Amino acid sequence: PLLAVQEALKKCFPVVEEQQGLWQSALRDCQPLLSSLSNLAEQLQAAQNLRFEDVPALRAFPDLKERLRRKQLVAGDIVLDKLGERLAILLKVRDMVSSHVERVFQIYEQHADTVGIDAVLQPSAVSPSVADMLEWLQDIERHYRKSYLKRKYLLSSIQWGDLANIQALPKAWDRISKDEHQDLVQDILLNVSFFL
Amino acid sequence: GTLTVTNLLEKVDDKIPKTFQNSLIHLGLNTMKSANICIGRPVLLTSLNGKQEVYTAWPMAGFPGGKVGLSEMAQKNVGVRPGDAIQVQPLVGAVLQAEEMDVALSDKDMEINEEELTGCILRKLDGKIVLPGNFLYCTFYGRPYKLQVLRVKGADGMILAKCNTDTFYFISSTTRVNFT
Amino acid sequence: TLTVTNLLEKVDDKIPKTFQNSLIHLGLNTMKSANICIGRPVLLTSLNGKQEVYTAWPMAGFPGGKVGLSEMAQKNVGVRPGDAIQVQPLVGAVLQAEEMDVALSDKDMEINEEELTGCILRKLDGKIVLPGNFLYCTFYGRPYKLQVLRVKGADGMICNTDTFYFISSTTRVNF
Amino acid sequence: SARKIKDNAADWHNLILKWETLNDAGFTTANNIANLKISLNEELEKLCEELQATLDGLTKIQVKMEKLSSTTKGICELENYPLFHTWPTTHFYEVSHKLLEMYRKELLLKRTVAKELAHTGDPDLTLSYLSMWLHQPYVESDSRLHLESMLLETG
Repeated sequence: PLLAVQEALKKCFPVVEEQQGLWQSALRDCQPLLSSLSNLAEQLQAAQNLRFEDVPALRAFPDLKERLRRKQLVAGDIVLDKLGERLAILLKVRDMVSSHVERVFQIYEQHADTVGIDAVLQPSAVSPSVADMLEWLQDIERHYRKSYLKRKYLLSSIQWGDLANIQALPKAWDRISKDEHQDLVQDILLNVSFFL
Repeated sequence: GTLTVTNLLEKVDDKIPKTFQNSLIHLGLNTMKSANICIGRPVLLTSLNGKQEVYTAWPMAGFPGGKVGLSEMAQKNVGVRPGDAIQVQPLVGAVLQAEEMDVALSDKDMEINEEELTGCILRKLDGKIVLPGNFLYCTFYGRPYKLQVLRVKGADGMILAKCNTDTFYFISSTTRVNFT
Repeated sequence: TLTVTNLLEKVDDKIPKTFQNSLIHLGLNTMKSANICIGRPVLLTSLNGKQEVYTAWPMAGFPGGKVGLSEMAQKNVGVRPGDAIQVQPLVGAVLQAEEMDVALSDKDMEINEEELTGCILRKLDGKIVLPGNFLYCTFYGRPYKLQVLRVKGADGMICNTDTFYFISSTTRVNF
Repeated sequence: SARKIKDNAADWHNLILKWETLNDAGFTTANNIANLKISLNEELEKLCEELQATLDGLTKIQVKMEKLSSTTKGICELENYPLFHTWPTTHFYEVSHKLLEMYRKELLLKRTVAKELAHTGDPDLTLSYLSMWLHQPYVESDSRLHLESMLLETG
């Protein structure tokens, strides 16, 4: 009966908690790498505003521009592959939580013929509602998916050859996070704590 | 249906909703069960002087029965003291969004940048259901304020609320405020 | 002439990723049997007739008398775990390939030849290659496989005792 | 004989390590100089002096590894009239010679960036110079690999 849906929710939530923690640590690692990458791109942007044959000392040298550029790009490539790894971990958490939420909804739609909608709307003393809990699960899956898919189409528009965009990256990245409801995961967790 | 007002025993590091942070009438679990309370739902407060104000109940553990520890500012705006009696009711009526709310300043007349204070009040007081003639508190950069609301108008159509089963209103990010 | 397993999982933090890719793994006796020499390019051949070069390396705790190979190795040669191979310590003269023909993956969704050749040249510093073989690059994660058509040696010079050629910043790329 | 070669290997390792460490310290110094310059005397002077001292430590390292190279070449020649794991032992000299050439040209570039860092104009030169100091743009990465490989054949 309805106890099945209740058990489903009690099962689904702690997963959401731990996954949120993982997401958080991932993005936390992600930040300073991207800072360093901005710095690298700037330093490179500088080193093509010269002629490297119209400065006296450097002149007594066969070729610097080429070798230095090659080294700079190797460093950049390494740091960007680190970012790629982080993005992979993000993808993992998205897919996992989406599968779980879908399982919950499917259980409900399986049973929602003997549990009158009215019984879905009994806010007890220590439990908001099965209704609002399903709603919040739905909203949390949407939040995760949109955040992930908006972070990718930012991180994969990096091309050595647009050295303004890279140098601007960190601000755009940080901004991608200051437009959701951080309270989403935080308050959902709190708000449903007493349910356990 | 009747409880003993105390002062909030505040130590809430992880005090949950980084929102309810303003309404916050704490309670006790069994007290919730007695008065049909339920988390996150509003609740009506009636004083022995005929003043009223509502608040989002919250069952923070670590409290004894009958001690519905309010906040100091509620204790002022409704005029109670730590030990009196008060009437608690579980709100049942409608709850809509409120478009027009007009309100005048206290004697701190410095003519602050109008829309700026609007921005602060909104970004600080989501969900605080209001009534005619109450007081709000939005510490806009340390500098406190104290506002007296006169009339409010909600999208449904009426314009201002003494009993429980009837209209109310609250402030959302699409509310208009007048300063007169 | 030795049997082929799959490459192990005991990768070293040293020898940065780039070279970590191009490698084959061996054991001590495997080194001291065909008398090959560490860090020196080595030739592999299948019975089908696929010859491919790599950089040999003996890894600690390798199962004696075997040779591990990369997944991309097994692909580019066409051998499965348990199969045999023909290993040869390269003793010819290795030189610097001047210019090299390339065949794309032909799914060219607006490929920037300058950028492509830059990335290729970069991620393939020490790499000898014979025609008809293939290359694997990671143009920002999105992988690419390239096919080699012809090779022009330094001295116009287009068997484990012949000459072979690697890549360098000066080598030109043609399509 | 081969014992000396193994010693040469371990010395290569520790020498390059000390190199990197001193380069780190010098990079900090050069940052200080660039900032102090951009902000607008004798303070700057003491700075340049201790930077030159860093360069001299570098030079000491260079001469030690050059001696390493020479002894290796000597043993190479003396083996005229084969090892742990069957290397040509000429290969050894080839390795050490590539290493030496790399690091020596590197030292020259460091010397020029010191020689110029004090009085520079437009800041973009300054960034490019700090770069030249840090990224060591004359040390092809495989070097470490090379060393490792050689280092591998003698524990």
